Formats: sequence, C-alpha cells, structure tokens
Amino acid sequence: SVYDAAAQLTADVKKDLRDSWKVIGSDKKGNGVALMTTLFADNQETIGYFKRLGDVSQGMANDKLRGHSIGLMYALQNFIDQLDNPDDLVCVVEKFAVNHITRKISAAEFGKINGPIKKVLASKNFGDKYANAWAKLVAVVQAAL
Amino acid sequence: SVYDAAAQLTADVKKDLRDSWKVIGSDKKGNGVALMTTLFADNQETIGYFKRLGDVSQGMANDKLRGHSIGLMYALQNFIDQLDNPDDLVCVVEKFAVNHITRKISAAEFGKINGPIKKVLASKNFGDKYANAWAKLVAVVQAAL
Ligand code: HEM
Ligand code: HEM
Repeated sequence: SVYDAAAQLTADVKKDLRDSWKVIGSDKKGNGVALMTTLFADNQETIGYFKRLGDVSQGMANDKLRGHSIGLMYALQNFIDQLDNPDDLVCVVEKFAVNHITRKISAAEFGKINGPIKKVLASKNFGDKYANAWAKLVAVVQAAL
Repeated sequence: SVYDAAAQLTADVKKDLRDSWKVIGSDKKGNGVALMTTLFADNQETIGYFKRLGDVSQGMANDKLRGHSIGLMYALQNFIDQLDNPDDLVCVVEKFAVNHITRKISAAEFGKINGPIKKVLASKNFGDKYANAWAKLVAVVQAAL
C-alpha cells in the first residue's frame, strides 16, 4: 500500500522535493513554526490534538510549540534523505505513522497539512510545481494511516 | 534539572560532539542499527520495551527495527544541531522526553545507551574522550525523564 504510493515519487518529483528542501530545511525552527502556526490559523479544529502544547497563540515564544515544530522538520529531513531507496523510505514512513495512528489521526486529517506546506513554499517563492511534489510525499504518509 | 544539565555542555564538549558526529552521522542506517543491536546484546532486559519491533535478532533485515534505528539517528542529529542555542536544545529535549516518559523509561534505563554509544564510537577510532562527551549529552535527556 505504502510502496504503491511511493511509486508516485518519480525522478522529477524527487528532484523538486530535494531542491525545495534545500531552502525550506535551512531554517527548521523558523519554517517549522511557520508550518504549525499556519495549520492552526487555517484549520483551527486541529488545535484539539495539541492541548499539551498549551497556549499555541504564542507561536515561536511557546517553548513546547517550538520544540514540536523543530522536531517535525527532522521527520521531513528523514523522508527526504530516504527518497532514493524505496525500501528505507517505506520502513521510515511506517515507523512514523505508528504514533499518529495511536492518536487517531486519519489520512484526511493529516492531509490538512498540505495547505500550510503550499503557503510556506510560496513564501520562499516555490510555486504550484513544488506544492504538488510535496502533496505526493504527504500522500505516501497518508497511505500508512 | 534539564536547564542545569544543558549548562554542562562546555565549549570543548560541544566540539567533541560535533567532530565525532561528523563521522557517526555519516551512516545513519548502519550506525543506528549497530547502536540498537549492541543495546539488545549487552542489555537483553531492554528488549521487552520493543515488543512491537518483532524479532530484533534479524538486525538490518527487520524492517521495523531498521525504521526505528534510522529515526533514532535523526533525533541525535536534532540535538547536535541545537548545541548553539541552549533554549532550543532544552525545548527539543523535553519534547523528545514526552513519549519516553509515557513508556516509563527511567533515567537509569535510558542511560544504558551509553555503553552502545561508547562501543560504536570506538569502532570508528573515537576513544573515551568522545564517549564521555556523549555521556554528557545523554545526561541532558536523563534530567528530563
Ligand atoms: C508533515 C506533517 C507532519 C510531520 C512531519 C509530523 C511530525 C511529527 C513528529 C516528528 C512528532 C514527534 C514524534 C511523535 O510523537 O510521533 C509528531 C507529534 C505529533 N503529531 Fe505529527 N507531524 C505532522 C503532521 C501532523 C498533523 C497534521 C497532526 C494533527 C492534525 C499531527 C499531530 C501530532 C501530535 C498531536 C503530536 C504530539 C504533539 C505533542 O504533544 O508534543 N501531526 N508529529
Ligand atoms: C540515544 C538514545 C535514544 C534515542 C535518540 C531514541 C530515539 C527515539 C525516537 C526518535 C523514537 C521515535 C519517536 C517516539 O516514539 O518517541 C523512539 C522510540 C522509542 N524509544 Fe527511544 N531513543 C533512545 C533510547 C531509548 C532507550 C534506551 C529505550 C529503552 C530502554 C527507548 C525506548 C523506545 C521505544 C520502546 C520506542 C518505540 C519503538 C517502537 O515501538 O517503534 N529509547 N526513541
């Protein structure tokens, strides 16, 4: 199932992912927080899963939120680094899904991250071409949920 | 406390951590799996916490173990990247501790990773000086458990 989704990560898709990550991943704290705050702004209902983080309206200043945001970027770093070996990408994606499945986060709910990713990419001037590439990577994770 | 433990990461400790990570982090899959297999070999009592992984003796051939091992190396990558800013190191360490606290992994239990780290370091020509530097980093996590 996840292997089939990984099959959509073509040579061109993997190239656009690496190129955009070279920029987005160069400031994990800044862009990681940008992603989370954008998710909360566009889909307020998702805050329900983050009660432990406390006052998420504090953004970057919220230590728990900042810690979570930085960590999120290392998961993506992991995914990007495994792009050339489907076997490793799949095992890393399935490992990642375990805790999210436990939290009862459906593929549909997880998909809400696509909007924020598109916006963050656009802030760095990476157009629709790149957003579509990232939507395909997210789809690999969705296949595991 | 975690804040006092992070203060123990002196100038040369941070430098030795970076110099050794430059080599160890070069092969996250290989060194990550070596780290886990060594832990299970030297402390068989910890295997119980990893029931979900299945037959851990299969090593690299165990997809779940490989997935977990690779991810473990990105957590260390995260810690190393935060050495410049104590405030960020602390929030990332506390974030990391959440799930380990939930699994009831105590500071003493976590500290068992020091042996495996020392052995992997030694396999790459990094002696006691480096093993002790890493013990200091591990001590920051222990303070959060
Ligand atoms: C690109 C997308 C995402 C990435 C890379 C990501 C990454 C991570 C990572 C690395 C962790 C820490 C390890 C763990 O506990 O599993 C985590 C925790 C978590 N994730 Fe995901 N995640 C993503 C999207 C989401 C979404 C869309 C939701 C919910 C709508 C979600 C909810 C959670 C929650 C509730 C936690 C625990 C937060 C805490 O209490 O500290 N994640 N995620
Ligand atoms: C250098 C030390 C270690 C690092 C960097 C590390 C890293 C990680 C990471 C990144 C995860 C995945 C996210 C999560 O679920 O929290 C994790 C999961 C886990 N860790 Fe730790 N860990 C370390 C040591 C330990 C030790 C010593 C134990 C137990 C004696 C432990 C037990 C667990 C367990 C049981 C899981 C879940 C495994 C699974 O079911 O897939 N960890 N750890």
